[PDB]
Amino acid sequence: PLTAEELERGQRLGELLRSARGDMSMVTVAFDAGISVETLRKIETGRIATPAFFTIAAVARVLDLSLDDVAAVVTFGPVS
Amino acid sequence: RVPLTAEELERGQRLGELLRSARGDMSMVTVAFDAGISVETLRKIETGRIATPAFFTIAAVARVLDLSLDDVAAVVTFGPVS
Repeated sequence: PLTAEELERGQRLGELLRSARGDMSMVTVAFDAGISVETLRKIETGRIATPAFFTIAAVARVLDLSLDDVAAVVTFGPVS
Repeated sequence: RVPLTAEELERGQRLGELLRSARGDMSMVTVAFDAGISVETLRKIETGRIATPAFFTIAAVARVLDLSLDDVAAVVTFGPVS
């Protein structure tokens, strides 16, 4: 089973990505990243137990986010 | 079975090669221990034998290796090719 601290990070991750998407459409982000809307939806909502590195890397690219920044706040929470 | 695409396998292999080069002379056991994974997992990652490497695993290994994930992600393409 996934750990408590693992499902927390999932939620943190999804919230960060959703925020970065802002008003951009889910369809356009998914197309530019090469993933499904379903996957993107699941990630944004924290429903994926272990998201794939290349999935997060692709979304981050499209959304102009640093992966190092992403990693830091999944594992530690956002500020403040 | 869902097969990988040529592009997926190749990205996995590039990622593995980059992590292996970053490890350099450092011990696989030490890397695996500090990242919180098995040597078997690190071996498979380094040699491109994991079908879908997990974000949190790659992040942990990169941190141990003082390697920036942005620098690593830079070697690949995502999306329309064009």
